[PDB]
Amino acid sequence: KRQVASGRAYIHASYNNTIVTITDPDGNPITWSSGGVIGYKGSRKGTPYAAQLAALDAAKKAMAYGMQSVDVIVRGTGAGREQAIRALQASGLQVKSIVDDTPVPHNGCRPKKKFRKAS
Amino acid sequence: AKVKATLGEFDLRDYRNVEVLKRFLSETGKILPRRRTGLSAKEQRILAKTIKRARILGLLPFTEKLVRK
Amino acid sequence: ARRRRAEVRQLQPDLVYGDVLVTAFINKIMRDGKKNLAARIFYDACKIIQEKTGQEPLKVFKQAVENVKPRMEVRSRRVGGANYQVPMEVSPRRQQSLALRWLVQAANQRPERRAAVRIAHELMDAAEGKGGAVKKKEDVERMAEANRAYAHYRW
Amino acid sequence: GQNFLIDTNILNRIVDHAEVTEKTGVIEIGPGIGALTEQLAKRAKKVVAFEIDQRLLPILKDTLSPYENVTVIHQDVLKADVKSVIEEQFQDCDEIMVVANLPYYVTTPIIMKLLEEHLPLKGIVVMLQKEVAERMAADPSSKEYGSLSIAVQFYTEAKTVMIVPKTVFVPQPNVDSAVIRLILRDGPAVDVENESFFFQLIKASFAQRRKTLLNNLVNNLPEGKAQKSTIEQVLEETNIDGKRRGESLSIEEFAALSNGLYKA
RNA sequence: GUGGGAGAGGGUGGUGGAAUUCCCGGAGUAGCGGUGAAAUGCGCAGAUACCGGGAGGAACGCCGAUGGCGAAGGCAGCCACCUGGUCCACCCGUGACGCUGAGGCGCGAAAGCGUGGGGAGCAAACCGGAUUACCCGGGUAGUCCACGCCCUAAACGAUGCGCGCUAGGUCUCUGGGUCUCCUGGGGGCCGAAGCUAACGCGUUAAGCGCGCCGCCUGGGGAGUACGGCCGCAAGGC
Repeated sequence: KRQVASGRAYIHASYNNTIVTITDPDGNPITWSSGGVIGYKGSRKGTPYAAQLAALDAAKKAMAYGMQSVDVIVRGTGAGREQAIRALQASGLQVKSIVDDTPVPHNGCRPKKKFRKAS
Repeated sequence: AKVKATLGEFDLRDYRNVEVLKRFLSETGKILPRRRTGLSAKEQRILAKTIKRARILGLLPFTEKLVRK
Repeated sequence: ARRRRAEVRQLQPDLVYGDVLVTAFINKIMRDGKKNLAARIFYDACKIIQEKTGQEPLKVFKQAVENVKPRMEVRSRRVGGANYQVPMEVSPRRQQSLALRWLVQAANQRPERRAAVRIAHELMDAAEGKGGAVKKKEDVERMAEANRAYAHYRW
Repeated sequence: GQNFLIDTNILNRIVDHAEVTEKTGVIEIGPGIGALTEQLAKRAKKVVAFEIDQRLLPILKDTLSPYENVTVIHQDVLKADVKSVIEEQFQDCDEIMVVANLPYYVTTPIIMKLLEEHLPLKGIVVMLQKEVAERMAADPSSKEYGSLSIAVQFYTEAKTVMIVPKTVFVPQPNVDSAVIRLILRDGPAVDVENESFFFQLIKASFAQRRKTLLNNLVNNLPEGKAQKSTIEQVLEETNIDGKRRGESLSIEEFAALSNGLYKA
């Protein structure tokens, strides 16, 4: 549809779920994939295998738009970051760089009950 | 190898000596601890003050992104 | 066992063919310590194999055995009070054990009246690539990596 | 299974407190194991048991051979109407009692809703915690006072019949159990314009207890949210109520306040 | 007094970025979120991922320390102003001007409260869901500011203050000198003599002495009753 020929793949690796979004350099999201769209529900949504499947699915459905090379930045500290990145790079798109951009507060808002008691 | 080792002669209160200041920041725009810098606390404290001041001036990054998986 | 690693018994190879796997199959057929009956029934089945199928029955046996040798199995796991059929690799020893057991179990299920007929038919069918033993192997294999999500539990 | 009382002594004493006689009738809520039911049925003209537990009912049902007054009705007391029960099962004995030794997280809403159900019965005796027992049977200007005391003031005058040790209960609760009595009044304790409006008022007053009556009524009341600008006349309508709280005031004070509220 | 030093000590203005939540757009397809597993819940009025612009409140990531400051309670972005305490050096001035302290006066975490503001996030009470027959989804006061109350704690080093004497070893913070080292002050860990019922303390004494103050006289009843004083109240002595 667009055929930018060079975009970027965002990997939102939360604890409960992993989300993969591929987009142009302009930030316009062409498409996305998740553990949920594969069909996995509940606990197994954030499993490394689900991350692998989500990465492959996103890559496959992105190949239709003619994407060949991406520059990935990973977000979140979920269990399946490494699995997702390896699957994505071993899907058929030549990744230039692999980067993390996990958002960390500068001691801002007061977190949830469970996430408190910071050292 | 401590960051101090791979350096010569400089001033710490000089909040404009930007080129040496990039040295004391990590792969991410974080101030390296005393284990990495290789300074005494007084030096570490004054350097941290200077680093924050330069950050306010916009000469230095508050944070960056790291090229790794 | 807690202490040792329970060294494997080295079966004496059969005298007819000089093969240990033949001895394993003989022992697997055996019940109530009737060695002679198991040997005779196996040799009968070999006669059927020879009569109906050209090549030596040992080749058919080996072909079927390597046809049934699985590669993936599930082991019930206890994590957070839930049962997980965690896929795991099977060792060659366990491979052959399961293959022999499955072949013998499947051979008995056949409606044919005589034992030798059942053994020969099941074994030759497994050599072909189908039957009961092959079906069970495929079922086991597909049951594994159907939930390869849980495979992160290395055991 | 919750903490179950095992003492025949205190059970006898409590069933005495229930005044279960020939004339007296019994409603059983959550028959459970069937010790209370044992001590009640033998002296009751007709026992109607309500429970929704799957298997806690039919097992007990086996033991109910010697008893002829055990009309066990398998349903939830909250969900199911009880009005019909008065006509159908109290033909033997018009007198009504409700006795319970259940866990309190189920017991207290059951009692509240039963009183809301508007069924005219003589009284109720239930088993509850010490703190909640103090909360119900409370006097003005108390820490144990609140809206619950006000609610129960319309229906009954209460007093803990017999304080219960923790030992008698199998697992031991940390806090002492105290059985209270609730014997329904002839009618409403003090008259009011609207019952629902009264309840809204009492909720508003005791929402943020520590604050002044004025600060409570300014922010708590929904119609107060409407007439925030108008609260001036609300202050005007107050009679002999100065800088005050909720706990300070009594049943008649709140009743007069509600009657004044309708006139605003 | 003079010449220097370190420091989240306090008060007043100013403003730096990263989050979080909303608003305004562009693209985006079926889920998002949540758990031990789930449900409630949000999403076809196009959610969640993601790009840009804007608003608002709160708190300061690495440095960071087993660190520092203060009489305690406490004090972390940065800049500037007004101030409190303290250490070393020169031995320069005074001549005992000192110690403690019943009442008094003042300060006093957090939670409450009155009168006005503010409200991003979290969250008493509360509305929901569910299972192990606590936990997740929402949400009020409150947490934020100005003025005025409240005066309570495991307010702890469970150790009142000041001064003098009694082996050392080791790690730190901060000064001075003639700089492998000497000499001060602060914070930890072992341990002489000694002390203690014991645990343990030990030049930062719980050692050896002196001065002053505050408390104790078996456990409950009971920090209760009465009386008094202080508060709007809860409550405090």
